[PDB]
Amino acid sequence: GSDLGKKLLEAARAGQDDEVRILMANGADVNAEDWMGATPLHLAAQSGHLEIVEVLLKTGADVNAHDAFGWTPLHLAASQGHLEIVEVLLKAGADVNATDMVGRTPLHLAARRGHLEIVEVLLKHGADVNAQDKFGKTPFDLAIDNGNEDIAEVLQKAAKLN
Repeated sequence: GSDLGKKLLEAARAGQDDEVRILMANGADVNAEDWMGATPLHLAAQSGHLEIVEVLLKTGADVNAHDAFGWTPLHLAASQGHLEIVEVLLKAGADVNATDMVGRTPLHLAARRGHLEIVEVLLKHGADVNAQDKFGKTPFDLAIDNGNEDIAEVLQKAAKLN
């Protein structure tokens, strides 16, 4: 047939690591893209499938691929709260300050979604506390706007150390 990439995307999304292996062993492209521009690495990162993320990174997946929204796998993991995946992606060379279609970095998304440990990991890897999205908002602003007081404090303190 020829639905290899399509099936690999589905297997990565569903966390079916055995199917991921089978499809890759049969020639499926690890950098296949779905209708939204998401790759297997995007889909595994979104759904929290750590081990599939790790194996894709070992087998040629592009850590900095962006989808139609401008989201990278790191945006997705940071937004969804998958701390270990965030760490693995950063270790593999993910751009900590990549911006999506509205100018938001992974730190914006983690701050908005209230993921404190991810905020701290992103800061450790050089995330930009002063980054403004297309609406002029910093991650601190998005933390305030979403009632994430503890994250806002962490961000306000980090801005003093620049």
